[PDB]
Amino acid sequence: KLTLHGLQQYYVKLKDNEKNRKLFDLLDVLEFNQVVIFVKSVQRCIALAQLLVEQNFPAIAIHRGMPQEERLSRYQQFKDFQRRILVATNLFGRGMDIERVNIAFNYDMPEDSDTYLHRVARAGRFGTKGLAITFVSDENDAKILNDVQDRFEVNISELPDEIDISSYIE
Amino acid sequence: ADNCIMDEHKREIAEAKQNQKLGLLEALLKIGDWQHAQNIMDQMPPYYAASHKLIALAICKLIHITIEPLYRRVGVPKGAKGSPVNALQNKRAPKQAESFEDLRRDVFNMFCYLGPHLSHDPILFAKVVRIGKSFMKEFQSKEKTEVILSCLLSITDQVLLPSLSLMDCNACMSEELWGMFKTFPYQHRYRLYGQWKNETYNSHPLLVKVKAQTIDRAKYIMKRLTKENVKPSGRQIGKLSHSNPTILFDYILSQIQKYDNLITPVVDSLKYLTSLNYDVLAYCIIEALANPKHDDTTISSWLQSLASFCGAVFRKYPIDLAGLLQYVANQLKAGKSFDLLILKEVVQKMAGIEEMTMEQLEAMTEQLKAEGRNTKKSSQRLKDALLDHDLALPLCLLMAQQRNGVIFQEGKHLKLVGKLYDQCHDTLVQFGGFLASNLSTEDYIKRVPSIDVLCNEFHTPHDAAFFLSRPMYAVHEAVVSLHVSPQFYATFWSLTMYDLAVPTSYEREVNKLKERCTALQDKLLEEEKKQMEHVQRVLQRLKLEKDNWLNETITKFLQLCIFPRCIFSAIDAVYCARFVELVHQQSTL
Amino acid sequence: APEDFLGKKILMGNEELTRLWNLCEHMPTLEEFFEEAIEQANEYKAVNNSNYGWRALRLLARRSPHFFQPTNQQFKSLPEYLENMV
Amino acid sequence: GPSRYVLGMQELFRGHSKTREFLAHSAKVHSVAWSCDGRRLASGSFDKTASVFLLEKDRLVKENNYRGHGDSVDQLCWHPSNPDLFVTASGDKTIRIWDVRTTKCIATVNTKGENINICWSPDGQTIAVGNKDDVVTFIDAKTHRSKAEEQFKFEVNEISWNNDNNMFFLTNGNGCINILSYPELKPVQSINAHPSNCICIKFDPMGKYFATGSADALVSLWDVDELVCVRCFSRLDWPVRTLSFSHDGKMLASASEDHFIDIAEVETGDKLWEVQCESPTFTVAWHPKRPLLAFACDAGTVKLFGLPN
Repeated sequence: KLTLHGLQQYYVKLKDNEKNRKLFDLLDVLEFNQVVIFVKSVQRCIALAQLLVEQNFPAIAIHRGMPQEERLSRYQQFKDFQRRILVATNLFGRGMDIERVNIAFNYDMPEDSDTYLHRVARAGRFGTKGLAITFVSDENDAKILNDVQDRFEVNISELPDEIDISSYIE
Repeated sequence: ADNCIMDEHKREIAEAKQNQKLGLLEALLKIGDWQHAQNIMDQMPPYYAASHKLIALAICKLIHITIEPLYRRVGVPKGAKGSPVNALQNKRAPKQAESFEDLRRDVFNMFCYLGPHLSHDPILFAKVVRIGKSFMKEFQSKEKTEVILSCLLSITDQVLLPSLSLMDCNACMSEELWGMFKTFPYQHRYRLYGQWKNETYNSHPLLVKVKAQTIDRAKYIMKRLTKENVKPSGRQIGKLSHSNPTILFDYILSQIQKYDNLITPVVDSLKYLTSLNYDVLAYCIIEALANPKHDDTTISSWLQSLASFCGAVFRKYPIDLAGLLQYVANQLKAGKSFDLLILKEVVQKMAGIEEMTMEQLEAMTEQLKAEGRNTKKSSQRLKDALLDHDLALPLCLLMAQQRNGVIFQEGKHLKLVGKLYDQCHDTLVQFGGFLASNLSTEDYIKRVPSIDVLCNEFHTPHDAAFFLSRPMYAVHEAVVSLHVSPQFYATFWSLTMYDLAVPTSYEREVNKLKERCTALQDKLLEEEKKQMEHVQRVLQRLKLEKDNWLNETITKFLQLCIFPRCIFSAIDAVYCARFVELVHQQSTL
Repeated sequence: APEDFLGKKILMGNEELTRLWNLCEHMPTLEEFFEEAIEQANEYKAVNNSNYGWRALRLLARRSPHFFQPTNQQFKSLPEYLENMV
Repeated sequence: GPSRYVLGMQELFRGHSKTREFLAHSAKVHSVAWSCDGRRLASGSFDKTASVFLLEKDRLVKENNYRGHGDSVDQLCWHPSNPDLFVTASGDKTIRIWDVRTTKCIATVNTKGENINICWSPDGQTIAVGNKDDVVTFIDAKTHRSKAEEQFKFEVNEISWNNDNNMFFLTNGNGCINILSYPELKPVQSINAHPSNCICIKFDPMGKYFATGSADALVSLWDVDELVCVRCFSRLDWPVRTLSFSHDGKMLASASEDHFIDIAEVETGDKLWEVQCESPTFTVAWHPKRPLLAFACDAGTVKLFGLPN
């Protein structure tokens, strides 16, 4: 069963249009091995992937509008450290079995607590520390964050200006 | 008014932490006047004078005008024209240098004032580097020479290395400096590297800006590159290294030891570094191993990652590993046996030495042992580094006793000490094998003292003593030396397994059955017949020895012959069994 | 003034490396090791710790000719065998 | 501020920034070089021909297309003091000397095979042609007889002369540049310059500097008198394929495998106009008189950059 002990979860309150720029700021400060960014649709996913490839960031997109074999091929290319950022609308469950993953951006809000858990929680073998950052845009974000805190008994504090380096990286 | 100058210098320092005087100076250096120029430059902040472009250009013009004769005579590059400087006509001139002494006094006095502002004139950088290289390769190939060498090492650390840190991306000025740097011993080179890493970037606000920019660009391309695109990204790191190798390599080493992946992309992107940058990368590896936990009941992951990076980067690129072995030997002298790990990796990665089943075990008991080159150039560098600095015997004799020091001096949990002793013993065995392989009877017999000297003087146990002495032999005096039946003691500890029981024809015919293959099979059969004759001849001399060989009669034999031998290594275990059974059988019960 | 840069002390600019370069048996022999067992002869004694009992068995291998001796009396516990061999 | 010269040239390029293309051949254009004065411009193509354009006012017309070769033409060079004489080194193991005044083959010389790069001695007396198996042949330009041959055992990419015609510069793929004494060809020096291959070398018309390009996106500007690397330009990202010096030596234009050509001031090295269209370039030349430059990017066509708008 997926657990949440060993993951740091924050939130940032902003608009909907500023979620791109703000994201870049994070990728300009936070040190990471591989970053998985979750969106809600395929159009926004392809737009974000193209916007990241327009930058020097190597980004690969795995959305729900793909064949299963293509999804597996792209996920295997991403597992071999061939590309850093993975813009995924969803996964195949089982948490996140990729040990190299450090940061997880909830660019959009998931459906319910099971979705937030499958997005945040991991199922690795050696890597127990990691960071998860969810963007807050309206009151629904705060309500679902409170629901997550009530269901999983976790803490979702506000993101400060400085983060400890060894707190989420072993 | 000389005070607004101090205020503006304070401003320059502070903003980075977050004129008739100079008009005279430029016109006072323009004719001949050096003494009054010194008097003017001393009455202001340290580098406020040469911080401007005009004053630095005037000082450099004066310097090369005074230095012209020495350079024209002993420093012009082969196959150039050169620009005669037409020395100045004043009688108050600084008396142009002629041979390495007037240079010393006047030119070093006038170089002290420049600092990291030689970058305005790269022509003087080259002239001074060439003069230094000529002086080194001439004189060092002596009190005055020692003083000149010290002054040259000071001029380097003060002017040359900081000025090389402000040139944007000079891959040629980093390969011109290493024309002179390849003549210093590695201790002076490491001094200069440590000083211009830890001290020059603190002062000199321009150097602080350069450090900030280099760390920024290093953070940029590191989190960004791929496993896919290596060397569209090796070029960026190459340029950053041409600029500031110390900072760049320190940051990327931190990243390597932190993430423990992305180590192969990095040891692959380090393809466009200059030789000076390889020398600086070696020092950064050493420093990252030395300065910084570290136990956590099991050897830490960061040390394993550093060791893997070191093995890879020393196997791939020519990096002149001399400080690494001396550092490992010093750590052993200090009583710490963890860095032996990385040493193992080196000997394991750039020599192809690398549990085993009975098939390969019998094969390891002379072509089958080499079977089980791509490591004919790296092993050459390893052997050269071992022979030049005389580090084979010291390292072996250090491990031989440090294996006891690990367990008894506690240098816990009873599971960490076991693995550490195991690692030390295995590294000793592997290094002794490498030496016996590649330092042949010539270097071996000459640089390995006899057992009469080892156990008596260099406090070494009998096991490692005989392990190192065996290749020299390939008796009564040796026995009396070892005890201080003695003949039995020497006979047992001298004979290996290879000269007691012959294999190999099966696997030989399997692998052979192809002109090269046929030639290899013929050579292997020749070796097999030679070993047959070897075993026959060895068993021949055994009879008369058995005649005069010899309760607790076997108990002394049992412990001090069987136990260390059988415990030492698996081949030694099979030998210890075969010996007793075959020879001692033909008291056994 | 750059009158002299070096000295005979190898500096090795890094201050930690300065210590290593300018820096420069292991068997207590049966009496410097124990030093207590004879003086203590079992709740919190010294022959109740394996981290010492293991090293005593590693030391009794090189010396103490009564180690490989055929005792064969089936001593129930290592502390019993170890105290008799001191 | 940047400089006075940079601002002046930026004004000139603000007024004159129209690039126009002209149809040369029916295949990939390998090399394009200008005349001795600057009226004619020739270009050699993969369709084993060499076209010759006449620069009239602002657009250059097609004067002729010289036919005949056994393989693709890899390099062109014009006589350094004769406006109507040039040489085309091709595959097919030959080198032909064309005349523009009468449109006829003046001479043909058979070499040891697979020529790549040539240059004409700044006197106009000897032609040096290197081939794909690192052999450099020295031919007498007036007698059309091979007078010297040299094997080097490294890989020599591009060759040049001291421009006083008393030294010979080769660039070896190991990352060095070799200097030989010309009139009696004996190796004089080797300069370890770049961490990787040296692909091109050019001498500016004035005689102060010479520039080399490396296979790691570096251009280095060596000083001819003292052989000192003064400054390195690093704004490309791919191996530098071609260099050129302006008609006076202040501007240097470099083109490589990434999407734009860049002009840089020689004295400062900071930056100047950069032309960004598409289709990585591999051959670039300036004009001997005017400040307008031709190039061949990416069925083949020659583009200009300068006068009109």
